[PDB]
Amino acid sequence: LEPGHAADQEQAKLIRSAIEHTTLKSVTIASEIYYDPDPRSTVIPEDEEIIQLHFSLQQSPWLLRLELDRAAMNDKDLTMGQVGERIKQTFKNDLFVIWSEDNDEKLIIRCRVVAEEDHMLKKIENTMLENITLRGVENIERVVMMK
Amino acid sequence: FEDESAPITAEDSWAVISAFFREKGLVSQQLDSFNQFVDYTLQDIICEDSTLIEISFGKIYVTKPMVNESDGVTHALYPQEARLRNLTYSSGLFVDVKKRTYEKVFIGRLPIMLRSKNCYLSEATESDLYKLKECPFDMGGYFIINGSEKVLIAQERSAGNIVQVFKKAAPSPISHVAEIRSALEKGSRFISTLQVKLYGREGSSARTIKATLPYIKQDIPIVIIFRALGIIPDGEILEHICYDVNDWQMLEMLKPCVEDGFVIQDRETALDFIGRRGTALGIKKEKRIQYAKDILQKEFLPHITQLEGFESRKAFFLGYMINRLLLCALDRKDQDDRDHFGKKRLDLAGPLLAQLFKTLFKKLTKDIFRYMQRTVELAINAKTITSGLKY
Amino acid sequence: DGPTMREITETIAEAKKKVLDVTKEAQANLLTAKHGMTLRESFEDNVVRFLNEARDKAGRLAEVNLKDLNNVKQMVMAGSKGSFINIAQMSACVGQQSVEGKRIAFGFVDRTLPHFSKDDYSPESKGFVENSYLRGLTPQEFFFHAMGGREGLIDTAVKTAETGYIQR
Amino acid sequence: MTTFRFCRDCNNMLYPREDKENNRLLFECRTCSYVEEAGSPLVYRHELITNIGETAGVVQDIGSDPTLPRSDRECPKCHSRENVFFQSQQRRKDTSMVLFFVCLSCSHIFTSDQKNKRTQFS
Amino acid sequence: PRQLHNTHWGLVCPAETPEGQACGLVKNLSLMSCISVGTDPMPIITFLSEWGMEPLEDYVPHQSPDATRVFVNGVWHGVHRNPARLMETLRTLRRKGDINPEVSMIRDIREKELKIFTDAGRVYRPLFIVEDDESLGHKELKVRKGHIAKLMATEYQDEYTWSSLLNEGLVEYIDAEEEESILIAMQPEDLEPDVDPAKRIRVSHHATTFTHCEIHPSMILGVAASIIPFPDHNQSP
Ligand SMILES: [Zn+2]
Ligand SMILES: [Zn+2]
Repeated sequence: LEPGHAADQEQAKLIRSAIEHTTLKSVTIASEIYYDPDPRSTVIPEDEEIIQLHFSLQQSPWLLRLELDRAAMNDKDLTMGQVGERIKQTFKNDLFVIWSEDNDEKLIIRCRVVAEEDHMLKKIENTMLENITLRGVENIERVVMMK
Repeated sequence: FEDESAPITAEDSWAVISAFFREKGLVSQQLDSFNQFVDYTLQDIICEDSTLIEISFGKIYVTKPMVNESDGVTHALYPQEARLRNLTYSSGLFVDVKKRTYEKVFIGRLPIMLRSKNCYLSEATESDLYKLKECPFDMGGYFIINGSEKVLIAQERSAGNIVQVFKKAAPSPISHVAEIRSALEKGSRFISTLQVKLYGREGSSARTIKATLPYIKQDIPIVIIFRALGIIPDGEILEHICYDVNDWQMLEMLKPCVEDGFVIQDRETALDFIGRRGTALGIKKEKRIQYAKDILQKEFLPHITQLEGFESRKAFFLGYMINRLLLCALDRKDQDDRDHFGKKRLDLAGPLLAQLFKTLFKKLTKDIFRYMQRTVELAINAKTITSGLKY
Repeated sequence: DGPTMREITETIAEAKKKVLDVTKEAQANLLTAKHGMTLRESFEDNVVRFLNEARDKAGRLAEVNLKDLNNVKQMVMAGSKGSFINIAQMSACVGQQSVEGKRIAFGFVDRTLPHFSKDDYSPESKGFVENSYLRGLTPQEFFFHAMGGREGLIDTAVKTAETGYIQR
Repeated sequence: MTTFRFCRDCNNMLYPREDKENNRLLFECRTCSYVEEAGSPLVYRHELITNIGETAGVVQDIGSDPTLPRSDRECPKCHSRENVFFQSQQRRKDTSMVLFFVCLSCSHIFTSDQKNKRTQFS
Repeated sequence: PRQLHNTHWGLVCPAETPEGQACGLVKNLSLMSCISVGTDPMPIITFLSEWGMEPLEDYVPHQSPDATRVFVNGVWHGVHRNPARLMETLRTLRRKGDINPEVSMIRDIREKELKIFTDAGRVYRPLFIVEDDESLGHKELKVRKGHIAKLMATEYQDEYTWSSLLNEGLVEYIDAEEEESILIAMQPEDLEPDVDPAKRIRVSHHATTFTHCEIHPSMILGVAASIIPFPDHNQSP
């Protein structure tokens, strides 16, 4: 660590999570595909408060829902917005992404492709869980702190 | 007065052990193996392929140890003499041929394992042995060839007819393999290996499952094999693999399998599919479908059955392998331990002496069938076996 | 010393208590793994440390007890053959056996030997040799130690074969 | 938990299809012309952190297994103390050492995971 | 392969192996080891269908999940509901002599599989059977003082023999495979339900499930190590 902050358990952890490679796979609990036709209402009840909140200051009827894990989410210094905006800056306009705010009890990410409206998604899931990098450097997996 | 139903103590164990060693000695491994060969295995090798396109072989006899003399009568041979005179402690190998016109006999020599049922010393008393100039402490689980005592070291090898799933190297396109080396006890040991491979690693576009059939220059998607077996409906096929209707995880792994064999929807289309991957471009469908039927009935899982009406037996066993494969692939089980001694086998005198005798009986068989094809109007090379073994 | 032996046996019993507490902790799922480390890895890491720590401290007790007259201790003081690990294993506890850096593995299904019950992660189960050479190993400690030992004979053959080539 | 259905006629696997007018999920066959509505909108599930498989082996004879260890804890149901226990039946490096018990009286499975989170363990 | 595998116990000497290149690959059978000479499986198969084994041809998984799978020499011959009685009968038939002692029968209670092996090349050893046919108390070894008396009474007259023990179901042969499904007591005294500060320490018996007992632990050695005095006091190598 830098000459000054070399005796900070925290300045290390920060640098740790910043070097340790992290993919969505290490944060995701489970990914599911649903047939949710109305982009407004949702067959999924728990996902109403998330779409209701997306009308304040094209899309396929198929849904890709990801249920993240708070334990890893905060253990690897990751924000829903960060994760989301990364996925978003990965699939371009090609994908419609929305996620639940850090405050909600459940961290959910729902995506829609934007007729083969099925296979693409099952591939998109794969690419997300493994190919997208949320934080860290490529090739660096384990990263341990010592004194 | 020492109730005979009283418990036992540690010291009482040596009594039991002495009993063991009194009955088996220290080389029962040598004797019992070789003895099974002479008593059963042998006669069972003469009956297999005992008919030539007639001449049929029957019963077998085993002489006591004798010697091939030069300028003299045949002599009874004893160990102490075979070692000294550099002779071979072997015995006669007669048969019982039946020459039937269809458009005792001495054959070969078998070296005898000291103290086996067929050996003189086996019955010799402590006194008889002394007279024969043979130490009564000699254990005797070996042979005497050209004067020198030869021991056959136990050969360790993997067991056969055992399913085994193994993971693989990251670079390879296949992540898991379910293997089994089928073989037959009698007749011969056609070790045709069947492999059920799971293409794709954790996280690839549709992981498919294909099997490796002998003589087929391409891996065939499993669904097609099940249909060449007469199990057509996806429902039925998946039922032969997954034995739990609620196991949505395993069934999910088979989804890409179903799509992989979607083109074929009947036993014929299945057989022809397989037939082509093992035939030239000019062969007729009928011949192709036939070729595939024979491959699945003779070169596909032969340890189970090789007769005709047993397609359900092989279908369930194939499904069982798929089941084991995915089980490992789903991380519910670890890849089999290739070092477990339970799945190991040690081949001794008998088994070892059997592979040779078989190989030689077939060579002697060829030397007799030739004495018929070339015949227009006893002509048996006994040495074909004698020096074949001895060698 | 008879009293030293009572101090040694207790030192070992003390270690078996620590391992027993970590096991309960792990079986309750109260134990937490360090970053980039498996739950089972942290567990093993702790049991082996407890056990080696035990052997080592039990060894010192044996050495401290030996007098300046003790010939073994004498050869060590002069620097002519022998060392601590030697006294420690001969007189007190032999230690934890290992193969490929871990305790003896479940070669049978979920057990090290058919003489144990499934899922036994205790020190006796996975190769800790409580006994010394003076006391004599139990048949299980014997076989475990022979598995550890074998690895040495093999590695030595390799170390011998590989270094010879490098040297050239 | 995507229990999929097969054809009523040929028993072949059914595939999802969209009713572009009434916006609903259907499942047709690719062999015949069979078709039907969907029970749930769930068409796919992928569990990265799986639990299923940890119970595999619990049978009506699990008690007659001499290799298993026995504890005398108390089962939440019959309170009897005839227990048999084993660790997770899964085989993942990232597995815990939580113990699973099986009451030999009513065959009820109870865990020692103080962070218990499952209702059926199935 | 060169590693001394856990399954080698009682079958191959843990000490005697050639140094160098053949280290681990060349082995030596322990004193009481034996190898299967091979037996015909026809009768067993017959008895199986005679005792409720459902043919694979007439098997339907979604109709009987709890069903146990029955294998013979690697061949899946069928299925059987309630394998407990079959396994009981099978063990009785072998401890009687009806089934060749050389045959290995393994029931995988948890895996729902029952496997039998009659082939040759399997290395096995004899163990002390441990059941509770005796009412007087807990589980005990089938052999007793009366049995050993006859044994020696025969050893003195130089008829009760080793095979006698087998025929009377007092001792069994066990290969590595069947070894997986049992629990063996080390000393015969480990059945009995302020120690000498000189003896070696041992772990207390936490099982009343013993199925077998070692005749004697020193039989895990082969002819060579069998000659070393106090091997249990030597460094392994
Ligand atoms: Zn249909
Ligand atoms: Zn209960």
